[PDB]
Amino acid sequence: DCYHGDGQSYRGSFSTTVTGRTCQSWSSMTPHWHQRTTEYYPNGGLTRNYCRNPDAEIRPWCYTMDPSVRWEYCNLTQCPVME
Repeated sequence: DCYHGDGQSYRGSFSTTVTGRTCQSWSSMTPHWHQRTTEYYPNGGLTRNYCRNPDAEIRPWCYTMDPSVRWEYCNLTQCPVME
């Protein structure tokens, strides 16, 4: 799977970080409390624990299930140019 540009439009199901950690559910406040929820980002597609870029980051990211690592970029690369 892959994303385009900075990934704001990414709506795939990838959920693993660049270090192999699993993404935290956007509706959960554990292990990390945050405000990136569907209520505050109704158009961000914050579903399950899927990698997303609801803000203005460089690529899709997610809070992680490791209490010691709050958030990380996901292990996704940009889609190649359509030939």
